[PDB]
Amino acid sequence: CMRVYITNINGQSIQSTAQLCQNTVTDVAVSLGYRELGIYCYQIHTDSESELSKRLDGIVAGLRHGDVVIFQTPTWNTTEFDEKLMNKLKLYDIKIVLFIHDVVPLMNFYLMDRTIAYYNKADVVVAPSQKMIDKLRDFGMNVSKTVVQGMWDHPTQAPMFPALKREIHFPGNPERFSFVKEWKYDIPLKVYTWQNVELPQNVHKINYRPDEQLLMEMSQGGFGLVWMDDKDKEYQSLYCSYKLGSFLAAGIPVIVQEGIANQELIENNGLGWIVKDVEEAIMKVKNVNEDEYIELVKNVRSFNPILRKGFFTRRLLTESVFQAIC
Amino acid sequence: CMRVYITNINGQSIQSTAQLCQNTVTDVAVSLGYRELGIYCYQIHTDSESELSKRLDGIVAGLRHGDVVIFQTPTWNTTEFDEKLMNKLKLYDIKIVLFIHDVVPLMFSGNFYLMDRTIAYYNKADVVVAPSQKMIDKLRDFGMNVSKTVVQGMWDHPTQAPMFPAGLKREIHFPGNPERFSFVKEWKYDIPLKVYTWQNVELPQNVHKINYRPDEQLLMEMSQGGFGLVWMDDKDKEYQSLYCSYKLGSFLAAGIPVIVQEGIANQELIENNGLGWIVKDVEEAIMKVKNVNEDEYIELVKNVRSFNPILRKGFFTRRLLTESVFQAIC
Amino acid sequence: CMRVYITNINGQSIQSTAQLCQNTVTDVAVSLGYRELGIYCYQIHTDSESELSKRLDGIVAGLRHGDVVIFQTPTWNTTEFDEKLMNKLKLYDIKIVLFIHDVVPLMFSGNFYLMDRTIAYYNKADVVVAPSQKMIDKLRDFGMNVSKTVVQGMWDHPTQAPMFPAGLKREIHFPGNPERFSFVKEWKYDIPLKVYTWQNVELPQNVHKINYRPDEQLLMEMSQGGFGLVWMDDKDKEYQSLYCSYKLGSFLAAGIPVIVQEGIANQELIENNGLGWIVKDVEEAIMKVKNVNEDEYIELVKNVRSFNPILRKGFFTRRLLTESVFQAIC
Amino acid sequence: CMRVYITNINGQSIQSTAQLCQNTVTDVAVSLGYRELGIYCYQIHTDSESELSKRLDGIVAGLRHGDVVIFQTPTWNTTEFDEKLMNKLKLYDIKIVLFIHDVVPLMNFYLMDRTIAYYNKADVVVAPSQKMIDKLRDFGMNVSKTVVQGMWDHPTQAPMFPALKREIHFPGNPERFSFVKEWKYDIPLKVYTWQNVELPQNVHKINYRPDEQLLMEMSQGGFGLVWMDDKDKEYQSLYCSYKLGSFLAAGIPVIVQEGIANQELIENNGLGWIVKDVEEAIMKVKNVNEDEYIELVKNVRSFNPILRKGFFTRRLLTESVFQAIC
Ligand SMILES: O=c1ccn([C@@H]2O[C@H](COP(=O)(O)OP(=O)(O)O)[C@@H](O)[C@H]2O)c(=O)[nH]1
Ligand SMILES: O=c1ccn([C@@H]2O[C@H](COP(=O)(O)OP(=O)(O)O)[C@@H](O)[C@H]2O)c(=O)[nH]1
Ligand SMILES: O=c1ccn([C@@H]2O[C@H](COP(=O)(O)OP(=O)(O)O)[C@@H](O)[C@H]2O)c(=O)[nH]1
Ligand SMILES: O=c1ccn([C@@H]2O[C@H](COP(=O)(O)OP(=O)(O)O)[C@@H](O)[C@H]2O)c(=O)[nH]1
Ligand SMILES: [Cl-]
Ligand SMILES: [Cl-]
Repeated sequence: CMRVYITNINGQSIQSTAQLCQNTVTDVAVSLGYRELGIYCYQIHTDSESELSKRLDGIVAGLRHGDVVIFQTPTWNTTEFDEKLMNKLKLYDIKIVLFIHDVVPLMNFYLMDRTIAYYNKADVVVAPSQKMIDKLRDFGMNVSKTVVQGMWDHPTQAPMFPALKREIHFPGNPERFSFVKEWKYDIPLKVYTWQNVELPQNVHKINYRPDEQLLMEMSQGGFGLVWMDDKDKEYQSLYCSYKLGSFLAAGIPVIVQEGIANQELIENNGLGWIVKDVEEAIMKVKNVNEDEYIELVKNVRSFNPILRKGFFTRRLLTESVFQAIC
Repeated sequence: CMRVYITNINGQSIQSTAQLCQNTVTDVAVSLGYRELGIYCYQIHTDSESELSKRLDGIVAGLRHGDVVIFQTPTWNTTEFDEKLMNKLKLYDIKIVLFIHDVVPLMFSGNFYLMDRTIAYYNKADVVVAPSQKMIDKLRDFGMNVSKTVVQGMWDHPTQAPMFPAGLKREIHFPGNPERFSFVKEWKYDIPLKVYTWQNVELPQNVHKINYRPDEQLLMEMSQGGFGLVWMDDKDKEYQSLYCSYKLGSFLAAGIPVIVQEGIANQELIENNGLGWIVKDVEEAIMKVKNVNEDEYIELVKNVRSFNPILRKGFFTRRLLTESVFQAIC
Repeated sequence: CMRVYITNINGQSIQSTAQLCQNTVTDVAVSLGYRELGIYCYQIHTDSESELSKRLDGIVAGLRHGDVVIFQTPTWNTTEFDEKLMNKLKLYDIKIVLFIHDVVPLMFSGNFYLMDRTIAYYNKADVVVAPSQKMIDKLRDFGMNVSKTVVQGMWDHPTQAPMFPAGLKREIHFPGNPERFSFVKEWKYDIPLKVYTWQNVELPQNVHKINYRPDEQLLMEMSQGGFGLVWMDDKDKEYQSLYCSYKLGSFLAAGIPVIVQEGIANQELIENNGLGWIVKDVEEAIMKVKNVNEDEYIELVKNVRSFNPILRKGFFTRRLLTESVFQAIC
Repeated sequence: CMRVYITNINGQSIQSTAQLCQNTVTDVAVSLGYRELGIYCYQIHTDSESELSKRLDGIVAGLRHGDVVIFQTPTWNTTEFDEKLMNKLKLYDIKIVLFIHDVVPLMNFYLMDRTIAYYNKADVVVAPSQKMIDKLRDFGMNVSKTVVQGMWDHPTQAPMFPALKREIHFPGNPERFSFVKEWKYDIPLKVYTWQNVELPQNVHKINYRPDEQLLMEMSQGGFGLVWMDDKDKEYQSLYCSYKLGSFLAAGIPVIVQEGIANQELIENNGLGWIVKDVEEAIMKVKNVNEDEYIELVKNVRSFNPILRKGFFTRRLLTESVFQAIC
């Protein structure tokens, strides 16, 4: 009697997006009848080899031959923890779905070989984009069955207010996104962060809050910006942005940089604009009229029940398990 | 706040496979949080037009703009009912998934005149789930223009029925009705054919007529060994290359290998998963059953029971129910 | 193979609390694997008798002997509709749970003549879920003879709305309609009353009229502090000792303490869980709000937010939906 | 955001009824959206104190303050494991429901004090019967909120055949039930066991099989016997018999010894007979006519959807969590 299990981290800061994504996916999994394998984030060097082995035995205690396990990677307990977890799993007669949230060596490059080595033990890989799959294959990943995630969902019941404020929201940490501290354009940029830092003139810093609260606020109008530093441009063209799903779930259109992964989703669903640089974005906002905006808003709100009800996640969770067996 | 609803027939004989299929899908759908729109099977001519309209209003009472509806077709209340239900649904600001269980104009040649009306209501859907890519291509030839399609691939068979060890019994199981499958009435081979049917008729010498039994009992009995035969009459060969067989799923869920004819829709599922034999004709199937050895049979059985959790947990159905709704929203 | 179904109204104004309640229960029921029987709110006089009969046939199309049905009453299609629905259900070999949301003959004195007809259809159920033990005792006085009863106790309020820190604001929240709650139009106290209503009317000097907002927004706003008032007009004092207040659940789910009148049904829930104050009259409530200190308020808020996961996860409802079905089967 | 967790053992023999009951309860819990804390049955003496501590940390890794945990006891890892698990749980700001499957010291009496000590750390206790609650209170249990289980469910889709064979079924191990090896009555007793033992004349031993298979067989008619040895009579008047639920789920009436816990369920629902001794039972079967049997069968099949759909378990799982908070 096959039971599907999914790993899920615990113990990170409430402000950790990594943990938010894993927990949200697990909430959806549980609603599909899948079972959680909880993982606490701690300092692995404090375990002896036998203590770590038995801690892992505690985590996997409920597993049986014939099950399927979805490994949400990474655990953020370091590569050693991820390798040793995958080793335990491979002791069972089960199929393993590797669900990639991040590829840390592409964000520590030297750890790529060890990472690829444990990736290859999986039966199916779910990756953010076809470009990321292709990239991993160039580094030796040879898992034959793959599934593309496409987009993060954003389950929520936040009310959507009627939507054209010529301003831009950016719910991201300025320490990770340096372009923030360099903002110089006259259109307002609202930075939602827990960071105790002062920023440029037209940047209006706002304190970190509940997601639900953010979404109501944003649904009133304007534009959502998805953007990365020059340092991270290579990774941005591979990953799925969590803030993208958040803008769309709020019910407003987005502005994303050309090259961002899965851009055809934005294009084919008319969810906003794909632009070359911030200058072109600032232009689009200053220049867009009301009827154009109304059109974009309608597209976004026609599309976003997928995000708000968790369907990107339901489909990858179902298709990956299916592929693992068939 | 989107809800997903799915239509589901009721009121047919217990032995009706059409209803078994819809009900099984609906049970899976409900486990996914989808809601049932129950439809009773009755004689539509007994309603005045306003009575039919208000009966349908009763069926769709819980629907709201912004929902998604999965219409399992046909309802078996006749094409007229199917058309009128789709009309009622299209009055709502919803997306519609058309889940094809059968296509009436293709099942029988004399009913081909219904094709235009069928295509016309089909074309009102946003997504079409069809048994096979070939069925999709054939429907497009007759004018279906729905841009989003999903291939079902195989019927599931959700169950927890125990599987007994499968012995190599040189016998063939066929839980189908002899009135629909004329080849059973002509069986002339020296391999026993076990026919499970409610039909009160005597059958050829080498056919063992077994009385209709509940699906769970059938599964348990079949799991004990032998082979499952999926086969159609000469009149039905075209549909065979198009449809998904329900008994195919049943054999596999029971844990025994199957025998099917070359050209059957979705045959690569059988090949790629090592689930049985694809044969040219009945004569070839008889030769394989007579000539298979114990090791080869153990292997087939291993492949089937390695594969069948997908069926017993309803994953062909979970994946189509999830993907079609996704595609419907875009 | 038993399925459990539950009726659920549709078609009322978004601001209709009756529909909010039924829908909220149904969402919980669906999470438990129960199936919806949708009912649309309409003008019953527009159906001929055969049309109404067949509309109902549409609503119950999916039902089978051996199911259990939970009838949330009233449908608000009038007593006549409620009686006819119960008649249709009693044609099936099923068990029926009657889930009382309101009792029309008790809400208004002039409608007391409806009591006999109401009791007569109530008596067709196998189990009755009622807001309070007092309501059960009162109904038995008017002839209800159903042997199995379940006490609801409190409305849940399933939600994930964020709770802001609750500041001690010396202000009282009342998300109710001034047309139904005349006391709001007479407010003369120096503590501000925040009234959330779609009603286009000006209100007394110390009443802050706030426009109707979606429940999630209301919850978030109320969580910021103050007190929630549950109160009825003099004409409604008898019903108060009988019913469950929906806004009571809303205040608690928002994470603020409440103020209620002595004698309100199920008042021990408030007392035993330290959720607010039970007062003699409005004057006493004003005195408490003026005189409460920060520490005492922090304590109340701690008690409320310790208790409210039961509400936000819908456990009063899960327990009545589970226990009533159990009792129905015996 | 409160999440309900439930413990569940793994690693016992497929023939272990203890594990069957825990797994069945957990399957129902999962359908209610509760989450499993898997526990593997192993030899505790092989762990050092720190290894056991971290194994337990692995088991409870997903827990958070504000959750509710249902502890199905015992784990069968020995009392030390149960005590130390309860200790871990008490480090969290959670409510604990203790769901008693067995009380091992009443089945090792000397371990009662330690057992009662860890029981008392729970917020709510679910016990098989009010008599068991009263008994535990006489040994010092002072948990204020209690819930009575009443009966084991028996979720199943086994077909029920039409039901009057004057024979008696007993799906129980003769090593535990010695009265089996002493059977001497002329009415057939069918013993379903994996035990490789030969038995008296009118005892027809049958090999252990899938439950689903057993139930179809039994639904054809006759009577189900629930009975205990003289050694176990005191415990029988406290516990919930699993085989009782099995007979009823099959769709035939039962014969139980006077004094068995929760006997009013049998009486009030007309599910069979409560008798003084085997002699009276043998009499009832020999003497019952068809119309009486038809009546009993109808009662049983009117009642058994509760068992077959898991409602005794759904109600205790829901009511205990409710009581834990209110
Ligand atoms: O005040 C805030 C600001 C941020 N966020 C959440 O944090 C996310 C952004 O985190 P991150 O930058 O790490 O996501 P990324 O787009 O890089 O994947 C947003 O989508 C929000 O959902 C929030 O809940 N409250
Ligand atoms: O004794 C029986 C015989 C048949 N069936 C059911 O009927 C199905 C076959 O029906 P049908 O021939 O109409 O299906 P098809 O394979 O043609 O799609 C089997 O798989 C069983 O599920 C059954 O339950 N009991
Ligand atoms: O702006 C508003 C005002 C009211 N309500 C809802 O209406 C309920 C109160 O309705 P009613 O007075 O009819 O309920 P009662 O307490 O009398 O049962 C509140 O709890 C809210 O759920 C709302 O959603 N938004
Ligand atoms: O061949 C068999 C015999 C036993 N059982 C199961 O084992 C249970 C009896 O186990 P046990 O005696 O330990 O239960 P108890 O009544 O003592 O609680 C029965 O109810 C059956 O469900 C089974 O599945 N197959
Ligand atoms: Cl992190
Ligand atoms: Cl044991």
